[PDB]
Amino acid sequence: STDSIVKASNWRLVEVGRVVLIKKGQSAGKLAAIVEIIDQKKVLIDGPKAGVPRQAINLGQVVLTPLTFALPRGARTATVSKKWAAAAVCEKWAASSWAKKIAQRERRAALTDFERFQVMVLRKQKRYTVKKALAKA
Amino acid sequence: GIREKKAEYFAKLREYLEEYKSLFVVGVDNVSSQQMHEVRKELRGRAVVLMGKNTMVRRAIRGFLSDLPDFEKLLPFVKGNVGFVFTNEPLTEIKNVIVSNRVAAGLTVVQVYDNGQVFPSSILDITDEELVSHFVSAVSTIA
Amino acid sequence: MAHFKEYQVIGRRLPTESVPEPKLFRMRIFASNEVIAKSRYWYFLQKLHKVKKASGEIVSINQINEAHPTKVKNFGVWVRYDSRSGTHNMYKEIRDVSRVAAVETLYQDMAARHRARFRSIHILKVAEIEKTADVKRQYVKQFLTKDLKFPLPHRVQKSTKTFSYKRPSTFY
Amino acid sequence: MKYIQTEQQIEVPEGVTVSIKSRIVKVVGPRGTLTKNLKHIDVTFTKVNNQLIKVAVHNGGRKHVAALRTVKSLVDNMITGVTKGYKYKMRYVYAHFPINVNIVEKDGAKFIEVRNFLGDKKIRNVPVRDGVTIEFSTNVKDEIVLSGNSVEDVSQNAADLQQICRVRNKDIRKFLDGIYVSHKGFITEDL
Amino acid sequence: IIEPSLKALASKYNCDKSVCRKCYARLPPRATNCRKRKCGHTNQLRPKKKLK
RNA sequence: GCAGUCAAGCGUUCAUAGCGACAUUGCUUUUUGAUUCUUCGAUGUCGGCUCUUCCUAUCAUACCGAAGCAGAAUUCGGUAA
RNA sequence: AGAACUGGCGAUGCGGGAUGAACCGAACGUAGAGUUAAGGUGCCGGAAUACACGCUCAUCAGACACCACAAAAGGUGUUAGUUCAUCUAGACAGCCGGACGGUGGCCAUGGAAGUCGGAAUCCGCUAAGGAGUGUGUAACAACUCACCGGCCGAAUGAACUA
Ligand SMILES: [Mg+2]
Ligand SMILES: [Mg+2]
Ligand SMILES: [Mg+2]
Ligand SMILES: [Mg+2]
Ligand SMILES: [Mg+2]
Ligand SMILES: [Mg+2]
Ligand SMILES: [Mg+2]
Ligand SMILES: [Mg+2]
Ligand SMILES: [Mg+2]
Ligand SMILES: [Mg+2]
Ligand SMILES: [Mg+2]
Ligand SMILES: [Mg+2]
Ligand SMILES: [Mg+2]
Ligand SMILES: [Mg+2]
Ligand SMILES: [Mg+2]
Ligand SMILES: [Mg+2]
Ligand SMILES: [Mg+2]
Ligand SMILES: [Mg+2]
Ligand SMILES: [Mg+2]
Ligand SMILES: [Mg+2]
Ligand SMILES: [Mg+2]
Ligand SMILES: [Mg+2]
Ligand SMILES: [Mg+2]
Ligand SMILES: [Mg+2]
Ligand SMILES: [Mg+2]
Ligand SMILES: [Mg+2]
Ligand SMILES: [Mg+2]
Ligand SMILES: [Mg+2]
Ligand SMILES: [Mg+2]
Ligand SMILES: [Mg+2]
Ligand SMILES: [Mg+2]
Ligand SMILES: [Mg+2]
Ligand SMILES: [Mg+2]
Ligand SMILES: [Mg+2]
Ligand SMILES: [Mg+2]
Ligand SMILES: [Mg+2]
Ligand SMILES: [Mg+2]
Ligand SMILES: [Mg+2]
Ligand SMILES: [Mg+2]
Ligand SMILES: [Zn+2]
Repeated sequence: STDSIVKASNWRLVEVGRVVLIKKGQSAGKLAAIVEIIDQKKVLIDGPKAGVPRQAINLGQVVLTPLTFALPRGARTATVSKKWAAAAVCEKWAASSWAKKIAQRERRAALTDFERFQVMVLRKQKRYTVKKALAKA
Repeated sequence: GIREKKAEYFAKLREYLEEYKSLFVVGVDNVSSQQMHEVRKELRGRAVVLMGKNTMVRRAIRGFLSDLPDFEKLLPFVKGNVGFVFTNEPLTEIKNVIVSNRVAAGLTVVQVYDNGQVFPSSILDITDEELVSHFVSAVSTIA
Repeated sequence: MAHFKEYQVIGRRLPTESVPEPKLFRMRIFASNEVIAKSRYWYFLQKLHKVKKASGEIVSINQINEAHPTKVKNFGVWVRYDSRSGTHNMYKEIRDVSRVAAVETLYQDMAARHRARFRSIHILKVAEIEKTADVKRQYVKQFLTKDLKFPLPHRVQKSTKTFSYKRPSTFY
Repeated sequence: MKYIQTEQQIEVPEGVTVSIKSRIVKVVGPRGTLTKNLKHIDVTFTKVNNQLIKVAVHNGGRKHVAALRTVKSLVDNMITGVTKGYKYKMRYVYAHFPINVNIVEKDGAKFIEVRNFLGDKKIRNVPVRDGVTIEFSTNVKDEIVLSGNSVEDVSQNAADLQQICRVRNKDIRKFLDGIYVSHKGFITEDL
Repeated sequence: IIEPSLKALASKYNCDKSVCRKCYARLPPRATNCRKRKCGHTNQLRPKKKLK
């Protein structure tokens, strides 16, 4: 294999349309979209569908997701909304294991005591047939 | 002093668009100082050449788009090593002086100006191999 | 000095014998509350005209909110400031989404780079730069290119718990 | 002022391939193969195509950005050395005592040994680095010529031999003796 | 002895340099500043004195 | 007592190789003074002898850089107690 | 060493300044609950290895009033800034082309034509080309620069401020 092989490190980019998970604060847990770049540490984000108000944010308190969609620099909320919808962003998001893990996390946290109990009894039943399978091959 | 000099360059250029009524855009790629000096001697009568820097021409032309706006469509022919030959004589006696005289191992022509029209320097040297038949190769169509 | 606010401060000399109704003057002032705003009005008004507040009054205080607070813009900032050895004039650019933002980082910057505390700094003029590429300072100009995008290498996730059972990764 | 992105370019001539992983550059051309550990510098490599590789420094300042250009040059000399190769010539310079130079070896060593230096009874020895080869010119008086795939190991070996001849306790303006590098060039492509 | 071009060679190492007027450091002939941190990177250089 | 900044001069010529005036910034606490805080119901007051250890502003010895370093001799400087 | 007004110490503990008469905070019956001051919150040590924008790498870094020192003088470290100048009539840099005619200009001498060397430094033609930057020949050649241009596309030089 005589090619030049250069391990091309593949970063999430801060760019217009890069969608981001908001980490801290009033809009914690929600998805926004980068609209314009302010400086090396600040951006202007907007998350119309999610209910996060258009604002300047410190790139610190937001986490870049791999999701990025088509959006013209500096777009107003209204069209930010129009394009995100068009882009089926939310759909792609909820499809990621990142998204699902968040929700599983969310679900366990919700279990009542009794519920929690049942999970044990079922985990017990599934283990039986699993140890069984295991001990056969 | 460079404000002075440049200003005058437009002057001796603005004065060659009003004087002469036609213009050759030549492609003096290579073509030494000596060679270029001798084409001056071989055009001393009618013609005159004026070599210029491009970004001073493409701007001075646009800045002359008042009177003589026909010269506007020179610009897409002012790239590369170019020069200006102004004249009043016919085509194939000036261009025949230019393209021919002096060479080794000769400056070319890239386009021609006339009354707000352009000539590929090829359609200015017709060898009458269709100029005669223009009233002959269709004259038999009338009979 | 905290979260800054901009104030229209308007005042006039007190009325008199010869001048019933004297001339109103206005300043725009970046201060963090009204009490400072009005005090910084009288500071300058002592230095420009020769009013003392004892012989004047403050006709109005109004907060000047930012027009388009969610539109990123490039501000030009003119500053007079005092140093350990002299007093100087400056110009700098700050890219932000509001006037009040711009000033906060101006005041921080003057303090990091030149060790200038609030007191040693007059804000001369702060004005949006309408025509891009009137932008003079590079550290802003490099954000103005078409299709700008950059990565954010070496990401350090803050840990909650004190021990972790996996050797972390910095992989944004 | 912290530069948002700044990059450099490395032309990969025909014949040589270059593979890079965790910043350990491997370079194979006709002459053979050279590797370098550039891990000590945060530069990120990207291959545009087998002809051209780019080197970038993201969000870096003055000095960080300064490491970029030198990284390019390092990867370049890797390449040219693995194609044109390197060749330093030297010259014995002596006013009265002829400098006798030879290759000896102890335990398959190969040292450059140097004798009679300014009338010295001491026998100097410069080890010959691996990968660099020492020849003696045949039409140039007192020449000596080191050559090989890396400038680095060649240049050093040359400097190594020239250092060993420094002249102590004499006005070194008068006593010019030594072995000095007289030409730096390639193996292919003229001399 | 030693032909002019070899004298010229060995001068490129021994004679054609500059000196720091603070710490005597032997420096590149076109040098503007001294490399040594001890003399505070001074730019008070002189040329290495040429022989007879 | 020691060390700097300036560079008029010295140095055949050439400020600074080695020096450096008129001025000026310092450092030190083996000088001398100034003070009088401690001891006057008592800290034995010079020199030497003996012995240990410390400082470095290095006289020698190691390795260097510099010169008005040809060699020899020397001088200036660095790392060095 | 000696005066001035006030506040202290002395006569006074307490919290802070590790330490300490005199600083900061605050003055004191025996106690409970709360809140603070000055000062702190990596660990010693009660209290965010909090948040945010910068700056700094010291083979002698630095780290908080009183306070346990530093100066004239200097740095092509690095940051921000100032002024003059150049540049969209296209600079700077980088590559690439041309680098001409009177003319081997004049004296000089084995010879010396731009370049051992004396005296000037004129002109033409020019977009530009010195009676010549250097390499070079015995002397021409040959190469080369200053100068102009083809491309590139927005910055570049110099002096400074802290
Ligand atoms: Mg001041
Ligand atoms: Mg002030
Ligand atoms: Mg010596
Ligand atoms: Mg000697
Ligand atoms: Mg050298
Ligand atoms: Mg040192
Ligand atoms: Mg001298
Ligand atoms: Mg003298
Ligand atoms: Mg002397
Ligand atoms: Mg006493
Ligand atoms: Mg007693
Ligand atoms: Mg006793
Ligand atoms: Mg007794
Ligand atoms: Mg010492
Ligand atoms: Mg030394
Ligand atoms: Mg001398
Ligand atoms: Mg001698
Ligand atoms: Mg002797
Ligand atoms: Mg002697
Ligand atoms: Mg001395
Ligand atoms: Mg000892
Ligand atoms: Mg008091
Ligand atoms: Mg008493
Ligand atoms: Mg008290
Ligand atoms: Mg203390
Ligand atoms: Mg007080
Ligand atoms: Mg402890
Ligand atoms: Mg604690
Ligand atoms: Mg270092
Ligand atoms: Mg103070
Ligand atoms: Mg500085
Ligand atoms: Mg200006
Ligand atoms: Mg550049
Ligand atoms: Mg060339
Ligand atoms: Mg050229
Ligand atoms: Mg001559
Ligand atoms: Mg000659
Ligand atoms: Mg010639
Ligand atoms: Mg200033
Ligand atoms: Zn030095």
